[PDB]
Amino acid sequence: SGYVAQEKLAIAERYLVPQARALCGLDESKAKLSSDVLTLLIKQYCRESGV
Amino acid sequence: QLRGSTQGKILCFYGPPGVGKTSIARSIARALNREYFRFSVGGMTDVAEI
Ligand SMILES: Nc1ncnc2c1ncn2[C@@H]1O[C@H](COP(=O)(O)OP(=O)(O)O)[C@@H](O)[C@H]1O
Repeated sequence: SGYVAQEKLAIAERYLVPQARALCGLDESKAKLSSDVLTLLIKQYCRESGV
Repeated sequence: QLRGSTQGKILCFYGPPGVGKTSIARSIARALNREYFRFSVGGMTDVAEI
């Protein structure tokens, strides 16, 4: 299937943010990203079944 | 420069033809020190070329 809007939050908090964080090599110590900022993102800038 | 080793990446540019698009590529090449090269793909249909 595609992916639910809320479901994407649980995605990005685990399987997506850390990955890009490992691509740029950062840690939250220098690069924190809360869940609320992520829900705001998907709420505004990206409503697409793909991630 | 921060995360150690070099990585590749893709990009795109767009706008009117003859705007200076191609020129910035070689300018990049002068910036990054890597070899330059270009080639057309317009209108190509057969895949053997790629
Ligand atoms: N910002 C710029 N700096 C230098 N040259 C420019 C710039 N913008 C346009 N040009 C000029 O535009 C012309 C076409 O540039 P180029 O990018 O090589 O061709 P195309 O637009 O087909 O890619 C060149 O003669 C180039 O000098």
